Amino acid sequence: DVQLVESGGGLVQPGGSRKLSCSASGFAFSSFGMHWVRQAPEKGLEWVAYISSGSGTIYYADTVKGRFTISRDDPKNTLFLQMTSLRSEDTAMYYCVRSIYYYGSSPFDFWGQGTTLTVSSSDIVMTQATSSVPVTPGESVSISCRSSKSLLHSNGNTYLYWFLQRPGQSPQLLIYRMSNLASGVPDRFSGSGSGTAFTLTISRLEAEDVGVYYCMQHLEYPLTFGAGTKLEL
Amino acid sequence: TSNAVLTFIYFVVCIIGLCGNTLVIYVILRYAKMKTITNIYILNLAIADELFMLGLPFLAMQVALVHWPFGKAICRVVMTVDGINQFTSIFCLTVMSIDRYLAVVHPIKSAKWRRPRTAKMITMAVWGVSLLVILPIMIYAGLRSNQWGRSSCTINWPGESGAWYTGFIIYTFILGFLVPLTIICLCYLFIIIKVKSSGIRVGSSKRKKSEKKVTRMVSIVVAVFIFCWLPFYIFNVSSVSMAISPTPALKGMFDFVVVLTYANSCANPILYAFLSDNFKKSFQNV
Amino acid sequence: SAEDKAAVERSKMIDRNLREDGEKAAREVKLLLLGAGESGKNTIVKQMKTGIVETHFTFKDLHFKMFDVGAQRSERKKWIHCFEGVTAIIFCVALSDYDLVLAEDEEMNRMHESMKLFDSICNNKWFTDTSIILFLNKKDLFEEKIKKSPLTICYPEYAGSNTYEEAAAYIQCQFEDLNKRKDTKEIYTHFTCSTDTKNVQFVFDAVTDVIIKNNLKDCGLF
Amino acid sequence: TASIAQARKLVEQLKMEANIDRIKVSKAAADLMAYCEAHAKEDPLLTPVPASENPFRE
Amino acid sequence: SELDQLRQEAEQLKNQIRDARKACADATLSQITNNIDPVGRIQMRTRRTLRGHLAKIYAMHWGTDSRLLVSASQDGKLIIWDSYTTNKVHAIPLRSSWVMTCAYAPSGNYVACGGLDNICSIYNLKTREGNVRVSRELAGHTGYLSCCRFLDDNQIVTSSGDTTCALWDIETGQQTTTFTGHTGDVMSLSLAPDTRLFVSGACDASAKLWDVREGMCRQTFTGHESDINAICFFPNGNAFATGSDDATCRLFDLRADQELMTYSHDNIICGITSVSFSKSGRLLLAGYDDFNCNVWDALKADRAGVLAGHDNRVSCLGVTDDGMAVATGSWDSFLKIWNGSS
Amino acid sequence: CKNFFWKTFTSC
Repeated sequence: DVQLVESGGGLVQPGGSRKLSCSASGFAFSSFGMHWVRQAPEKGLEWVAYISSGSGTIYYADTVKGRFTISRDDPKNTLFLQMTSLRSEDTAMYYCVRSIYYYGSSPFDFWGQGTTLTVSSSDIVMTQATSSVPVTPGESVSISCRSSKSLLHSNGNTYLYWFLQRPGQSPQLLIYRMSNLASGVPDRFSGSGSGTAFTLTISRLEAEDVGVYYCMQHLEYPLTFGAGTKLEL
Repeated sequence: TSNAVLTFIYFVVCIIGLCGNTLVIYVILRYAKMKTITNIYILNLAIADELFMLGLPFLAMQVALVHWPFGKAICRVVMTVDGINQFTSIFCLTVMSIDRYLAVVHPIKSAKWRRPRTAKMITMAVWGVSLLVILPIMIYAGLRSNQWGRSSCTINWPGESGAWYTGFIIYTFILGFLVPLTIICLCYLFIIIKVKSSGIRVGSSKRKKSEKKVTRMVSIVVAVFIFCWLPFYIFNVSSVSMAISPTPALKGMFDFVVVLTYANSCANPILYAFLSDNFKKSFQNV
Repeated sequence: SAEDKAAVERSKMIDRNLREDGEKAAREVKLLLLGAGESGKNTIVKQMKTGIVETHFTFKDLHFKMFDVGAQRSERKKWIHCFEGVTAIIFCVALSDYDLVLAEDEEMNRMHESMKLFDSICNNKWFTDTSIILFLNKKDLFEEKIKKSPLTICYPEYAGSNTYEEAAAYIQCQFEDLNKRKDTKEIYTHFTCSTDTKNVQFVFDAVTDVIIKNNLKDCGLF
Repeated sequence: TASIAQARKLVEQLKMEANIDRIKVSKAAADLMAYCEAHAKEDPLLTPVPASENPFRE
Repeated sequence: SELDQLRQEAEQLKNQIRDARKACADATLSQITNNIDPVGRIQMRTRRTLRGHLAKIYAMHWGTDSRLLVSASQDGKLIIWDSYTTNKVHAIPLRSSWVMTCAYAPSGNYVACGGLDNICSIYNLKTREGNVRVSRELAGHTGYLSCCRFLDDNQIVTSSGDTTCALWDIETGQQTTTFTGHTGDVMSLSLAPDTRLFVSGACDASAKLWDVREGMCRQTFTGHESDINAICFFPNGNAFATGSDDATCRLFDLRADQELMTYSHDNIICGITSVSFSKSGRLLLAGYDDFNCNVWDALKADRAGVLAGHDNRVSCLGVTDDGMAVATGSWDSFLKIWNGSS
Repeated sequence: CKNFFWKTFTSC
């Protein structure tokens, strides 16, 4: 299999410094742009940093800009995140996400297992007004998500992504660019929408379709997630 | 009477100069083989020589009626935009004879040093050193106009400073004439060596009278270079050499030898492109 | 867009590797290896080591790609413009075929069958300016055979003398008269020897001289 | 007798070359010009689409 | 005896077809289209100029999405282009630099290429890793490869210069069918719009209609004086146009078995490297080696256009599946994308 | 009068 496994960190005093390290395996690491996406405990996803393939374009989140820095070494297939001046809002499980951009590709498709970090003691808003849905198998659910700015672009595609974090697991990509199903995703899931309001439709729920369903945009940086929609069984 | 017969030749040099030289600007910018080392250098020796020909009619108005119809900052910039294009039209000429050296004398060891990436670093550095040589003319561009009223375009100096015409004016020999001559006449003297060396001894040919038929096309390149640039240069050193009263031979030929020094930039389109066969089939075919 | 400006900078990482590999390939020397069959075409590639058989023998800081095409039993006029920009053509002719005839239908005596093919390659329109490094292979294996039978079975208008160093002069001139393009390109002629270094040094010496006269013509000096 | 079967197989191909029967040309020639009439205005190289629908805009 | 009267029955059975072609040739397509108006002067402009190839481009093929296109060159690279935004999606380095043909799978997952190494390599474009790798290399031809064309993701038909076509199975890697009727080198293929037939033209100046399922030549079309260099099916699937070194293009009909039109001019004397139709079948595009493509009115046989943007031999050309564009690659290392202007 | 300088025939 493709494998991203990240290590480094776990306990650090506030104001300290830690270096994260995601070590890639089983794919051509030099061709992918890599992200870091963190998740605060019992909270949602938020985007940290990004380096392009070739390391010629770097972005950061406005929360961590100046403190964090992201780097790669392609002869060793390793992704780094050097973190300085570690605040108490930085305690999160940090994921390592691969991402490739050509015509018709699937970005944000493989996520790492996630390392955890515990620190001791304008842009697009994506809103999922539903946070939890009671559901039984056999149901057809239509999970909605709304965006402040229109995500449709002049070149013709709507940059909305969908993700599923099964409990105890890593997020997996379901839908990229609002309508295209990812690789290895069953056909039950279906994405639709127009510009500002989008809906994700599952046809028949199974025992594996339960988790938190996030919506992310990719129209411009920062990449803003929504607060996810839990599906309890 | 005497100034009028050479006021026209300041224009018709610049007429055929600005015509044939921007023909060579057209073909490398439009047609094929823009990504080669011979065409990146003959473009930069054509921009440098077409932006050299524009400063000629500003000296043509001065030749007959001896008064510049400018002088606030126009006579200061025509001694700079024509200043840079003098020392970059004969520095892009001495690096195109280094290119012909490494292509012919060292064909194997210098195949990796002649990419079209190190050409763009050289051609940018060719225009960069050209500012760092003329920089006395960019600073001192004062107008001497006290001889009963006549607007000049000349170069001033701190005070009068007679070392401007002995000093600076031979500073432009040790970087303006001799050093581009002691490279062009030294690179081509090794091409004639390397042509006679390879075709005779190790790769046995019988077409070996081309070794004398490459000299007749390369002794002409250094023949136009002295003939354009040092009747002019022997005249400016002659300022120290007992400067005499002006007369239609002194004031006529001195306006002719600086008219002659722009004829090098009219030969550079025809002696580097129109005598090469890769412009005789790229440009002369259509 | 955000994902179309990452598609653009991937595309100029494509571009700067296309430009980087295509400038490490304009430095190596490409060579066709033609011939007539068993005319020593294997002992030259033995000295330098099912369609094209490309052979790479970097010798003195000069990477040599040599493309053997002798297993292409098709019409040569349909694929030979692929070798149009090639540095030289290494042609092999066995000197020990000046008496034996072609066994197909009692044809010409197997050096005219080579002269069928040297004339077709040298006067070709894609090879109007490509130098030919012509090899005369079995030099010792016909010198004992020229003492038995003279050089009259193939070329009847020979001067005479029935010996080696006029047969090594008449045959060589009998190939270099087929060059009906003499101002554009050159024929280099060699006699293949048992010395393992003198036969690849001739290819290095003769292909340096193709590079000189290409660098003189690309400038204005030719 | 290798060339015997070679000429034998050469006319076994010309068995069904001639055995197929064809419509006349005037029926066929009026068929691929009737195709061009049914698909005339959905051909953008023949009749060009307006530039607001052209995906190749300079 | 027996040596002569089968040779004379091959003379007899070739007399059996010729007057049977003459009896079904009562009028000409020129006379039936003598009333229709011409298409006018077709003006097309170079919208995109795709650059980055460093040697002669030998083949190109569009994807079915009318946006992606693969191009083959002999600098050793296979490049998938985004035709809309002029940027590279993939660049594939090939084992042999002598690539004469390239193909795009109709699904988009695969790209084939072949040439003088006598194999058709298949490339997986959509892998779980981020690269493009060789799925299979189909060896089994004895001459160079002239044309590879996919039927679907598992079946590909190739052409070769060993006078044979072959249908392959990419999973197992071996020829399920061999198509042996040609006597000269086969130079091009064209699949029907239902992929139950194909046509290949060869250097014996003949083109043959083949059945993919049975493996037998249905019809053999003569009429050219030299090597056939390009075959394309008409969009109906009932006709096909050839292009020769004869400086002529000929339109054949399958149901009438013979040649209808002949696309030639007095001043053109050079060969025809490429043939394609437009989406209507109204225009016939043809790439020549006097350095320009010539749009031919396929019904009136009038040169109703010129695409004159190339500095060397126009080597390959294709029209999209919606007919919106036409690319022309050539030996001057550039593909130009052309489009008619409103 | 400086009859000989760079590219001018100044003042005389």
